[PDB]
Amino acid sequence: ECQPIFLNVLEAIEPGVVCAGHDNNQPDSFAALLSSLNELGERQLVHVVKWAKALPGFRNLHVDDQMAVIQYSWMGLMVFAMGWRSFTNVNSRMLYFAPDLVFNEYRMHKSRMYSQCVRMRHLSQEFGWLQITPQEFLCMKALLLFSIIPVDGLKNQKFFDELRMNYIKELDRIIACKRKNPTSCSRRFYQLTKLLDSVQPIARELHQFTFDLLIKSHMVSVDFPEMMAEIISVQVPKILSGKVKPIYFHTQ
Amino acid sequence: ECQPIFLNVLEAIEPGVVCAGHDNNQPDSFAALLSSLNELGERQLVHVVKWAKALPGFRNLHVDDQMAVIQYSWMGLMVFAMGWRSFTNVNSRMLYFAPDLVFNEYRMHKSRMYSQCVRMRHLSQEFGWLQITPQEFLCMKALLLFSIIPVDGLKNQKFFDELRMNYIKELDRIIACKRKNPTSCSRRFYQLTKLLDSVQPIARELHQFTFDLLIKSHMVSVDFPEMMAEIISVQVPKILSGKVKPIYFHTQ
Amino acid sequence: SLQFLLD
Amino acid sequence: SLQFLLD
Ligand SMILES: C[C@]12CCC(=O)C[C@@H]1CC[C@@H]1[C@@H]2CC[C@]2(C)[C@@H](O)CC[C@@H]12
Ligand SMILES: C[C@]12CCC(=O)C[C@@H]1CC[C@@H]1[C@@H]2CC[C@]2(C)[C@@H](O)CC[C@@H]12
Ligand SMILES: [Cl-]
Ligand SMILES: [Cl-]
Ligand SMILES: [Zn+2]
Ligand SMILES: [Zn+2]
Repeated sequence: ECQPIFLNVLEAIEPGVVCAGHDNNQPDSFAALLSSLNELGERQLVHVVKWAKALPGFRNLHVDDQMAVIQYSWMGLMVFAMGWRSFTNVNSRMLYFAPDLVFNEYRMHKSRMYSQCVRMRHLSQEFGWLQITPQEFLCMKALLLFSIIPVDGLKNQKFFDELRMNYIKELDRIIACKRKNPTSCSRRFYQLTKLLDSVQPIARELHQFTFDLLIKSHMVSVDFPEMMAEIISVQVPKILSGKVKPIYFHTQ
Repeated sequence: ECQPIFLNVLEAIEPGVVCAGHDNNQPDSFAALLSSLNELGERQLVHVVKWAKALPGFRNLHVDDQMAVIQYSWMGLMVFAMGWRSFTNVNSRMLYFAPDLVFNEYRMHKSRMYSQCVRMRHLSQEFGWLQITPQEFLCMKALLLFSIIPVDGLKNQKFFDELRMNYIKELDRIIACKRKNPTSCSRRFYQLTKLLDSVQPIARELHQFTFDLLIKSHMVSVDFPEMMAEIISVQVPKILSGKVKPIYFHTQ
Repeated sequence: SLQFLLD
Repeated sequence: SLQFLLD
């Protein structure tokens, strides 16, 4: 009864590896590194939509809420995923955005988002420090889909609530599996959700940053693909004004 | 006292990601897929030498034994590593040799080593089935360095024996950590070493195959880089004649 | 378009 | 050469 019920689906629908298409022969300029990150984002977003569609229960939400939750959570989802890829592939020494777009310190400085990169590297190192297992990683990630909503609620709020709880309960089955002592599960859950909450202020600093960059992007030779431009121009101001907020597991 | 003693070093010296340099615009021919795998091998071998040098205790072996153990174990080491990369990056759906050289079923058929690929895919799926943690993976891998030697022994046999045991004992600290029940450690160790032993017959089928291919490689347009050619022409016949054999954890 | 992909 | 890399 703490054998997982969505875990096999989570493994079968995990997206594969997406390349940025970055030409590594080129200078580490701000224009070149950001153009590739935005391109990598647009490509990842196609994967996130197809994954979210296949996620158990997601297609029960109102079609509009499907759209709102993908639009508000994509940043945290892709940040958390990259952290994990950074940890598995290079042991957190660098931000492994894609195999053809790996950020060392020099790229972190040239991207003009050095302190945000440092924060991502730290999140990446937690996977090592907390010994996050690959099963815990896939259930934690699905939780991040359900972790940011309008202050006023969605069309079918009570349904979103119910799905969120089912993902909290699945992460709990994955915890309780290889643990025998009654109290140990809630202690592991607490360390895991502290980790999920520290994704939220990173995703907020990256929202501010990409919004600020999109409205000046012509001035600095940074290319935003159309889907990304659209979601950021309309949706991100809602997150910046506090119309849309994260659901924290703990007071902050 | 079951806090790991080489684990932090194992994390710090883990090699990063190595590309094959395969031109994916080209046909899945036997000549093109094998030329890239041999190229990927030569590149990986530079990483394996630098890793093995940095591994605690390895540089205490006679310099000649250093050479013999790298020369006999490289196949199992790179097979096991790929399995893990296949599991973390694509969930075992494909053999993730390098980011620019990923084998789907069609490449497995065109490489003329379809049954050996199936066996690697299976080993990859065990990382999922046995829920191998990333810490267990790095200590299991170091064990594979110490798992094939001449029947007659090496120059400093008793020293190799002592280092092997220290790596068995480190994998045991990583097991015993998050386990409270006395009997559970040896049961996990047993499942882990069964897994390490199933690397040995795969590495032997790939030794036969690459030896058979190297001596006809001019006939079939397959390029072997010089270091690889050298190790395979001289060393692999010693493994095929039974002068050099695996150390099995269990009777076979 | 997001909306076309969701479809 | 293996040997040169080991050195
Ligand atoms: C989500 C992405 C792209 C995918 C990824 O691995 C994480 C990464 C985190 C920073 C994002 C980037 C997409 C493009 C953004 C939003 C840039 O405009 C600024 C910061 C970037
Ligand atoms: C070790 C390599 C190359 C590195 C790797 O990820 C595993 C893989 C397993 C099969 C090997 C290949 C190197 C070249 C070989 C030896 C070919 O000649 C035939 C099978 C290949
Ligand atoms: Cl416990
Ligand atoms: Cl236990
Ligand atoms: Zn419990
Ligand atoms: Zn024990």
